[PDB]
Amino acid sequence: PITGLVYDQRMMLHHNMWDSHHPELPQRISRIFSRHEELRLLSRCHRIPARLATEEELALCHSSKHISIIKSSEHMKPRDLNRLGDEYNSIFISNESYTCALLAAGSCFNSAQAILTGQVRNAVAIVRPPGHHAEKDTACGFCFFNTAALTARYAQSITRESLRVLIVDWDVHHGNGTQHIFEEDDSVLYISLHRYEDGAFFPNSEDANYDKVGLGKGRGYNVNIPWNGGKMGDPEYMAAFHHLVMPIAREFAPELVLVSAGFDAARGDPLGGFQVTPEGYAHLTHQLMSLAAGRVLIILEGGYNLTSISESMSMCTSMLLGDSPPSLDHLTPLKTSATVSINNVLRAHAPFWSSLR
Ligand SMILES: O=C(NO)c1ccc(CN(Cc2cccnc2)S(=O)(=O)c2ccsc2)cc1
Ligand SMILES: [K+]
Ligand SMILES: [Zn+2]
Repeated sequence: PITGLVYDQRMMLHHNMWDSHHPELPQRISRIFSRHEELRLLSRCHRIPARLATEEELALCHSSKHISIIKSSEHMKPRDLNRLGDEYNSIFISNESYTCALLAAGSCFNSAQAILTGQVRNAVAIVRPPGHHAEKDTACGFCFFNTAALTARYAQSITRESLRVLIVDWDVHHGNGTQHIFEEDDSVLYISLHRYEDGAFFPNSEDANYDKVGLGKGRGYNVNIPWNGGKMGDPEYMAAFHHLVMPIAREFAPELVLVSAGFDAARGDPLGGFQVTPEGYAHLTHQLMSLAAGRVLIILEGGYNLTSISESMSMCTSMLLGDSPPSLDHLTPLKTSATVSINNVLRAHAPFWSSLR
């Protein structure tokens, strides 16, 4: 049982020319990698080679216009980069951004390929810029191309088109791009937990509410677990996994699990306002490992406290390597509003998943 790891320092080259202290820092990935070395986890993993995605691979999920506009930024002058970035919601661009986004995606393709060909059982991808806010036709929220969505489609392209992929998105934000890309698809089950606040939390759309269950053949294959009015943490996430994520995932019976693993719900994050602990993330990882015969790929999304993300992701890797789940801190009673959220999702998805009845 081998665990793969992909990391390339050159993904640090994407940077904010106006604000060197912008939270989506180059050192997010080097810090996570360093913590893996410090804990002696890196040598326990097989290093998967990084590579650039191709334009044809980007077209699995993105329009030709979007690909061409982002590709063009590699040769843009600063004024062009600033103006282009300001056309999107929450994007900064440098001359290295396009190449870094390609590297994040291609690293994830190689990791999925290593899993699907039986070279490794599971894997972790320490990548930036993130992906889950990127839409077919636009960039958004620090994301240029939807790495996780592209990896699901890439996996299908090297296996069979109907390969069942589960994407679990535990970044504190709703993965609007991932939801939209797969909204009419039953081959990719999208499950997101996210701070919602009745639509007031970024990305500020009611598309993230529990009543969005999918469209067309995808009805039932989009599961939004939105949190309102409360500093959620381990008790709420464990309860959501027990009552919703795991029962639905088991019924779906995925052949590959991708984790959109943002660590911005972590205790200490400057943006998320939540308190999921590193041991909490470890328990979530260990639960997902019971699916798809253990074929799990953990993909870095957001997460902005360098210490928190480094501890949290490195513990997920420890779980993938087979280590025993660490003890959790005392779990307070579920916040009353988290009970309401879980029951609302249960009511919305009981029609589609017999395991919830
Ligand atoms: O991690 C992410 N996605 O997965 C992610 C994180 C941050 C943003 C942009 N921001 C808005 C925001 C507000 C409240 C909660 N979250 C996000 S912002 O940086 O704070 C900002 C501060 C002064 S202007 C803009 C976009 C995406
Ligand atoms: K779907
Ligand atoms: Zn996020």
